[PDB]
Amino acid sequence: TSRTHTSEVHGNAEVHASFFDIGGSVSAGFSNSNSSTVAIDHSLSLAGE
Amino acid sequence: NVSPEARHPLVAAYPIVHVDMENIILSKNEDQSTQNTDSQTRTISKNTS
Repeated sequence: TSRTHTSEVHGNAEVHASFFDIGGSVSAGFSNSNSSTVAIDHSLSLAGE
Repeated sequence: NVSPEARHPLVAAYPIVHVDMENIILSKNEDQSTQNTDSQTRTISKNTS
């Protein structure tokens, strides 16, 4: 069993070029998570010597 | 064989014996062993998740 908690920061900046249109889209982002990681693993083997 | 010096009633006839060592062969009582061993294996497994 496991419980992932992935967080994050960000910082972005974009400008679009047009004829009479201009604008700067400067950004920053953050997104956490509350996960649940679980697994059931089976195995057989056969060691002949 | 009584030597002719001692063939007079006044001279005694008798042996003088002694032992002398000429070699000494000492031999260390000790045992060895050797060994040679092979081995082969096959492992066939399974794993789901």
